[PDB]
Amino acid sequence: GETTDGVYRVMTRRLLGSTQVGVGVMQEGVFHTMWHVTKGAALRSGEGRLDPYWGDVKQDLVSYCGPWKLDAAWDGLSEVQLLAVPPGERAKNIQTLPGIFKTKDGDIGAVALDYPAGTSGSPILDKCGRVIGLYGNGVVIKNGSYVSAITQGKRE
Amino acid sequence: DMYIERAGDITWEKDAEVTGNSPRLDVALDESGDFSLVE
Ligand SMILES: C[n+]1cccc(Br)c1
Repeated sequence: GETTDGVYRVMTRRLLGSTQVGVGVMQEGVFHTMWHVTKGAALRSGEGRLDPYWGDVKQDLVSYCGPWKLDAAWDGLSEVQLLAVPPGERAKNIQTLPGIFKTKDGDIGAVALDYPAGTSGSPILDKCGRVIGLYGNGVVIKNGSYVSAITQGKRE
Repeated sequence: DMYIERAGDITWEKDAEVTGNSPRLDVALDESGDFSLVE
């Protein structure tokens, strides 16, 4: 199937019509998405198959065809861009200054942007175009608004 | 059965729409990968 680097929609035909369940990143021959999008299932790319290679429910991440390749990190100061890929709509860049999730194990960047559930796995980028994490695992705050962690994996 | 379809290149867009606030939140992460607010 298609191995070209870039952002991809993750679709299923199990439900009514063709439904977008999430999004992912192809980089260095590896497909990267959030665990809750695929539940670790195999994926099809044209006539080819992509098998899971690494995954972790707690990190909510999964890689296909090889180990996790994305290692850029938010610098903690600069605006970033969400490359949102919503269901049935064109890819669009949204610039924002991340907030912070403070946890008992350290702080993580967070983006306060609200998109349909099927946008999970969309990449968040720095000014060099590097993927610093994936959008789609977060929380609902007091005023009912959605804030996503900037979720990044480890490159072994 | 799940399948992927290319949606675009990964690049920074000069003069993209700028929005969203930057909240600082105390959160907890459980073993199932769910984030929750700590109050
Ligand atoms: C689970 N969830 C809810 C709202 C937006 C996104 Br992206 C993911």
